[PDB]
Amino acid sequence: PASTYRLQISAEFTLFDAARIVPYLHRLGADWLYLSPLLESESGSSHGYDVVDHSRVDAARGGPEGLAELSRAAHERGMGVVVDIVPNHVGVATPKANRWWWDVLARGQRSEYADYFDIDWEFGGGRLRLPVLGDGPDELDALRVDGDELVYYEHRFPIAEGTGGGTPREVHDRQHYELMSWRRADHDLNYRRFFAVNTLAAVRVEDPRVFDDTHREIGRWIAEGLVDGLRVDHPDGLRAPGDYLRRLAELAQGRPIWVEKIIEGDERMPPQWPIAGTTGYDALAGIDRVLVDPAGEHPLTQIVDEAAGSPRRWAELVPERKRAVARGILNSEIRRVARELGEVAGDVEDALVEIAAALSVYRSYLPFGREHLDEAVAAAQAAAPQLEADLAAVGAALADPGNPAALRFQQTSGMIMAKGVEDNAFYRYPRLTSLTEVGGDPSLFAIDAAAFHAAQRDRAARLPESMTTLTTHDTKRSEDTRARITALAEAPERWRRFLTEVGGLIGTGDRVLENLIWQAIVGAWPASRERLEAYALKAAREAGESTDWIDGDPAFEERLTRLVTVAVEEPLVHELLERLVDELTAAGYSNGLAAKLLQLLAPGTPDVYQGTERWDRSLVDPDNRRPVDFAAASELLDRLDGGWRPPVDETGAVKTLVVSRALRLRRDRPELFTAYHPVTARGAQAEHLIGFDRGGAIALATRLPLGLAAAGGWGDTVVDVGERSLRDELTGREARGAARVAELFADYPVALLVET
Repeated sequence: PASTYRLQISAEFTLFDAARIVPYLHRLGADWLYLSPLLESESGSSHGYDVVDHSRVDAARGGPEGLAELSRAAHERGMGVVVDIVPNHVGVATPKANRWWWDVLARGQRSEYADYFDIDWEFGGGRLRLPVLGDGPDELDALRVDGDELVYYEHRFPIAEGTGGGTPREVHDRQHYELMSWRRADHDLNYRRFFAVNTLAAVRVEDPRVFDDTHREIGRWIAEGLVDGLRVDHPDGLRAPGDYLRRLAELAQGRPIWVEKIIEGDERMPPQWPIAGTTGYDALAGIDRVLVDPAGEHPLTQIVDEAAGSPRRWAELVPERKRAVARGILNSEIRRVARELGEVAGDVEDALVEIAAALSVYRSYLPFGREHLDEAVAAAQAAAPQLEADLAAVGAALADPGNPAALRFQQTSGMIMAKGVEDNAFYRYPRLTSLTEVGGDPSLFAIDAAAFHAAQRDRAARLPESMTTLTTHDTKRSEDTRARITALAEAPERWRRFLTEVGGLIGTGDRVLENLIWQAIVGAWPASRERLEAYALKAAREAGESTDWIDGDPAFEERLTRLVTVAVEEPLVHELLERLVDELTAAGYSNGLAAKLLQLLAPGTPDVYQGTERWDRSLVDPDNRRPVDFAAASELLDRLDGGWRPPVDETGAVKTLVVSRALRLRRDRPELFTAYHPVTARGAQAEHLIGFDRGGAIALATRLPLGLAAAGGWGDTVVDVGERSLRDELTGREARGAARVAELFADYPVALLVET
């Protein structure tokens, strides 16, 4: 595909609703639709990752008739369809809705589905532990019997055959499941789950029986020509992702497969994987970092370190926070690997925690990635010399793929990375929160144009079909929120002054968190009090420093809610905020356009999240899944195609112009995309030009717009565009040879030159 356009399908936006906006998406220039998970999922699921019935398309989403209509609308226009599929786990929030899980609760190990799940029956004393009770004492007094079902408030469970008797507690003691406090999931869970979400139970898709049953309807989509590609959710939780992908590629009949897989730095995936590439976070990281002014690193870091009283060091934060999740909410997983190892040493658990903390990647794929494991063991031995011998012993066992503990550990270290780093350490390291993003290393503050270009060349050389992305349903902050936040690296003294002035009026007791919160408010502005308050509570709990998800601090949380209320409604704070936003608005627009144009023309397959053809100033899930006004966007595009040339403003029309012209170009004139050459400027402001030539199309953008403005604009600066005449797709303006950047960017901070 020339591009993909991601749609959140749900009961609020069904496959039939999607089919009705297919014409608009074709008009916009989208090539393939990228659909969220479609198999039958938990009633009311807005996301579809909690599958309950693999046999059919989810009825709330339109069912098989909806998929047939959507696929027909797209294919009759020459468009394609790639579907998000979820192989690792199923939804068990409502046990009755999941007939496989219900059967295991009713029959235990005699169930035909018992080995569809990953259950440590022996650790459970022969019972499957369900962490659904409240933490209060005497909680099973609420347990009642109703027919052949045990009931705990709204939860219902099967009473095994012939186990009915007298007293709910008595009946409960003979079941193949054991209801227990939700708190016991940290250490006593005996089934594999997705991260620490107890209502998502893993399925052993490495078993061909289970692959067949969970993929039969997906396979019908391929076989009957309804879908043209697949996106694999969370392959790093699978026991054998290489074998999984090999089986899927045959099921997909050689159609493209992308994997949601987080890359650390210059890590490479196993080359044998029959995939088109990733969903694009590795691309996101390079695009954001070429727009960060590297001179901001030290000042923005000092703002955090002074607020915190001791330096926030990413080299300390990552191992510490990974250690903490491995000893806390993910300890059940750690203990299970240690049971599988046996007493290969004392302190097996402690060795595992140290090795996971030191691991530099999400996971190995042994024998691939063995070097990452060896480095982690050596690093752990340096960090915990008292454990040197145990780390040696445990590391040697973890290095053998014929060792089941080694494979379970590969299924665990990525959970520890995601929950320790992305969902915790990120929120403790806010010197520039646009860099704390899925797939990013926030200690890598900026990259220069040369490094940016090398990143693009690498993708062109090894992953030419891989996705690039700037916003997804899982990003911490959407692309235009980050675009404005990134402008803070050009004005660190102005940011320090803002925090000082606004901090003279309101505060929470956590000045480090307030820096993170104010960046989000400034980047999302304007945003409702309700959205900002919801964001602030979530970010504070992710950080876990002044409140958390388990035992929060309500007094602190109300200081946080009040800070948000004051930002929106108190005259002086509100004015200080609006003034700063005004100062940063042009720069944020410039950065947003630069990121969007560079991403859409870069090597790979650009993905476009729903609605991001206009400004998207969303925050974290669920704020980045608000409903999209396709009608408004269609009208904007209609005016652009009517010849209207917009100013750069809050309507986002200039962004719809950039997105539509770039998508259409990639889709309808693919002969213009044959190579990748950096385009560098000459003159006083040359460093502010970032651009490249794909063959017959040149992407040109601005970086560091506040510095450019302060310097007086472009001045004498020129780009040599070639001995060829080219025309700007966004303005009609022509350029040949040495073109003044002040003319190329006379209307927009961005230009799309097409050879003539």
